[PDB]
Amino acid sequence: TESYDVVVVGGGPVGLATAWQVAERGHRVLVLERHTFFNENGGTSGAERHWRLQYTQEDLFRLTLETLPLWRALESRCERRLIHEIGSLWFGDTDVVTNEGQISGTAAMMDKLSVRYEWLKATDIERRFGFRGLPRDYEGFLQPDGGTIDVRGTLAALFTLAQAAGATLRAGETVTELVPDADGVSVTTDRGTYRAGKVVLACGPYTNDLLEPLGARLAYSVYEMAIAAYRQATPVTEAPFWFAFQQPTPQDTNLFFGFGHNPWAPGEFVRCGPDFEVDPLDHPSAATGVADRRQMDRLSGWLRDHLPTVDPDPVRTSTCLAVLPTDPERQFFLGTARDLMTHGEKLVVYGAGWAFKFVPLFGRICADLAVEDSTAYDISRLAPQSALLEHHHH
Ligand SMILES: *Cc1cc2c(cc1C)nc1c(=O)[nH]c(=O)nc-1n2C[C@H](O)[C@H](O)[C@H](O)COP(=O)(O)OP(=O)(O)OC[C@H]1O[C@@H](n2cnc3c(N)ncnc32)[C@H](O)[C@@H]1O
Ligand SMILES: O=C(O)c1ccccn1
Repeated sequence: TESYDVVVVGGGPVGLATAWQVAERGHRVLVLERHTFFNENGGTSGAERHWRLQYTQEDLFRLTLETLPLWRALESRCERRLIHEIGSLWFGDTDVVTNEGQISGTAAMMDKLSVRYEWLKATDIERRFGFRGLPRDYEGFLQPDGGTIDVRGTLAALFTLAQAAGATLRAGETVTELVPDADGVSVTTDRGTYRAGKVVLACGPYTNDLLEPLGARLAYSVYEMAIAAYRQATPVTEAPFWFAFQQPTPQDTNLFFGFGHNPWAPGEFVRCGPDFEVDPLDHPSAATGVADRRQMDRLSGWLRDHLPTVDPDPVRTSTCLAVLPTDPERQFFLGTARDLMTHGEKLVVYGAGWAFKFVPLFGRICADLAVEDSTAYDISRLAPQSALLEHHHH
């Protein structure tokens, strides 16, 4: 049984960022990853992730401002620009309400927070970005500060920095049991056992598998989402991230999005996807890894009709797992398990969120809680929510 100050369960971006921060602070940290580092079987896949500035949720705007300096520090340390301002384009029917929100409502929130944007008409959208055949009443905005994030560059940086700082990184090892006590946590994996001062759970959609035996269950839902990669057919002029807000059809939500071009890449491929209603998985093992045929056909057909800048026959289709609070009013689960079980403060939990954009911040917060039990950042609205009735003594 090896002993560490902190054991991180999960070697995705949040786990690696936490380990880098813990090790740089001079504590002994071990990261246990069930598959391989850089795997694309959890919530981290593809080459890119979006970082918009526009939100109707005040807390997301605040987190965005607090994370930016942390991205800059990371970029400096690894000698790589990781965030690229390519723009965030939201267009279509400006009043339809979707899981992404509503154009008009969001534009009012930008007006209020003093976030700049340009309002565009269908003809401007087709001219500037290459879309074709849009209904002439479609409108929307371009928030120029919207960015795209180099996912592979970020993972490489975090892995290398964590390793250089002394973190012990082990792959192909699955954590199967956690038992906190007053003096630390006992960790069992399919390869051995460990003793930790505290454990950070950054295991994507698997958090409940380790909390269940301890009498806790968090209120999050897991979704397998389809994504398709397409070859760029015509050279880009402006290729921002885009989301098409439309009225639903009787069979689907009729929503589609594209991540935009990847500046660090040769400009050969881009990725897009449908944003259709998807029922939650009962457990992550239910994921198949095969993108839903009908959704891929709908997306490819829409791109054939409306965005001829890309060859609409996908080069590759795949899936990614989203892990989100079941309550749409909540954005993230980041905190300890202090209110969920005895000695719960010894388990630091990153349990749900649409969060690649906050990876440097979340890693710092998890490191703070792992070695101090407190962070200077406000995480009051991110408290992990129990899926069970409260019957325990507090
Ligand atoms: C799927 C998805 C997510 C997404 C997105 C689009 C799609 C299709 N677009 C985003 C965007 O534009 N902007 C953004 O900020 N986020 C966006 N997301 C979400 C983002 O990708 C996720 O928030 C992020 O990937 C989460 O990272 P995290 O590090 O939390 O999790 P992970 O990569 O799933 O890694 C967890 C690791 O844990 C390992 N694991 C699991 N169980 C165990 C056990 N028992 N023992 C050891 N290791 C374990 C996994 O193997 C994994 O590597
Ligand atoms: O606004 C976002 O963050 C978003 C939406 C759909 C797909 C990817 N990113």
